[PDB]
Amino acid sequence: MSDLQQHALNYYRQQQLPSGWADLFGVIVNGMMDNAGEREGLAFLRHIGGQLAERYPLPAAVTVVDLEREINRVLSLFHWGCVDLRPYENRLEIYHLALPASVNSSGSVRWRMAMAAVLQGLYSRWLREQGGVESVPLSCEETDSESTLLFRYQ
Amino acid sequence: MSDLQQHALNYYRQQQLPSGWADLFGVIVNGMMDNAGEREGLAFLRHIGGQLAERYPLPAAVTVVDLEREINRVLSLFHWGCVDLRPYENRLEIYHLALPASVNSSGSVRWRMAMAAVLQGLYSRWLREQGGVESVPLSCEETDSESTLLFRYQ
Amino acid sequence: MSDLQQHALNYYRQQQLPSGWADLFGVIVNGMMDNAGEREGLAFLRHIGGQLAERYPLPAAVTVVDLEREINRVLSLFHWGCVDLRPYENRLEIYHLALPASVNSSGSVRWRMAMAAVLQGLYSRWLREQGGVESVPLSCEETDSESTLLFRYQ
Amino acid sequence: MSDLQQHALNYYRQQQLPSGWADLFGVIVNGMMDNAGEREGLAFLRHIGGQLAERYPLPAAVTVVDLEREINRVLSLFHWGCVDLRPYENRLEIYHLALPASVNSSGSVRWRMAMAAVLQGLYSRWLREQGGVESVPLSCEETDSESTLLFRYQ
Repeated sequence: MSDLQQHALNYYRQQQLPSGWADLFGVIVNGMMDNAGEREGLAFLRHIGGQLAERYPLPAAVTVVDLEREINRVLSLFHWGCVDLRPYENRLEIYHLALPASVNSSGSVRWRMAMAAVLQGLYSRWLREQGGVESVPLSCEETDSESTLLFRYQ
Repeated sequence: MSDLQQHALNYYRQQQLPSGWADLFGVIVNGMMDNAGEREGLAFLRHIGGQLAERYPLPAAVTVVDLEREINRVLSLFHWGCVDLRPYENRLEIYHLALPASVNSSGSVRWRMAMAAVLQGLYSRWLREQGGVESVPLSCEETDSESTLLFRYQ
Repeated sequence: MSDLQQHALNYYRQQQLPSGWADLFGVIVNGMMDNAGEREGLAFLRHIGGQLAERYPLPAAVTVVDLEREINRVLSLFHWGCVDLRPYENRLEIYHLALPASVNSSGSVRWRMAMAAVLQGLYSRWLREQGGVESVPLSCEETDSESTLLFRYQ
Repeated sequence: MSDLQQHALNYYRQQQLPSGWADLFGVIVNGMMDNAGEREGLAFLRHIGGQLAERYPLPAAVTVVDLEREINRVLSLFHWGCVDLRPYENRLEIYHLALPASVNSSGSVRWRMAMAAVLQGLYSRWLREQGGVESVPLSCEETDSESTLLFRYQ
């Protein structure tokens, strides 16, 4: 690590979100969470994520590396970071890297929670349709770095 | 007119909205309008527009054309069309041109209404702060063309 | 027509070219045309267009509508306007619409000539590779509108 | 460091250059360097860099931090990395970070040399106009990291 690495990464993260639409989403989620509460907001955002997932159909793949390549292909259009797949004996581990940065210094955690909920719904629908098990959800998890999220599929 | 003009304008309007964020806003507004109703949805969207307007402060202008230039300067960053000012003896007409096109063939009117509400709130707050009258709202009006809106300030 | 149509089209054309790279290309072409002359500049730009065309391989199509769809798919990424195919008994007409606008008021014709040359080379290579005749070039032609070009394949 | 850092940085650098214009510049510089030689190509690239610098006038600053802020403001529009100023007793060091990545695996060094020349001309003109000394050029230097450059002003 060094100062130059910090400057480069900070500049890259700053150039990640486009003005106008992202701020509108931030205000919408802030207002809705202020109005209706936390649990209801999370459930609603998960439902919205599922509905958004329904619009984009992934082609039927056969191997996991096909899944990572296709998910990266779809996510590169939205500028929504990168994804890594790690298989295990009975688990699937989802690493999400380079999350869109927060837009307000006083509402970073709210934004992160909202984005995590939307992505959780998206991944849940995508994995359910491709041939997974419909009785198991995706568990969310924090990691030390701010710009990364962990997901577990059991 | 001609077919070439139609092709050019259609291609330009197609290249107007960025993928990902705009579709997310569309799903959010569709779900909220389906859930809470119409009047409450419009009121909430107007409030969101006001809050979004509060974030971007326009510099203090002195003439109407300066306001026109500043509003276009702010709107060119969002790709939210163009604006024209027409003053009168006691009225002010706001022409909004090249609105972001609809994303779904079955929800064009819903999208138009939502975008009109958000823009109405935005213009209301912007005009109120700069030195207008706080007891008069902005009246909305449709025009023959689908991509244009008329606003009246009395 | 109307004033509103002019405002909308002008704003759309203004939002067509990204800053930095396009201005760099403009300075490149102005300097090279000033240095080496006209005929050599056109020949060099045609060669560059062919070389650029070699990098992007269009999939093997079978009908003309497939060709226009593929060309539109490729050009939508560069923001290089739109293309229309018109077949005849022994001719093929290429209509190019919504050309990237000029960047300097004093060098509009130079920019248009350069862009026409590079597009002529690009289309020449694509049409030659897909199964056309290698002994016939693409003839350029000006049309009344400044933002449109005609190409003839005999 | 870790694998995740490499994935994030690689994805960010991949999303740095827009298609079409950048490839056109790459082909132009490759052809010109193949045709006219090395020294002449570098001289012409420096000249066009100065010409491009002439188009964008920096406001008259009074301190070095104003200069870094203004140069970053200008460069953020082109997506041309970031700049750091380090003053010394009689020297000035220009750190350029997050350079636009190479587009071809077989021409990375050619692209680096061309981009370095263009940036050298740009910085030379910019520093000359603002009140520097006209008899001293900017010396270029490479650093261990591929995506960073050092410039010396004596």
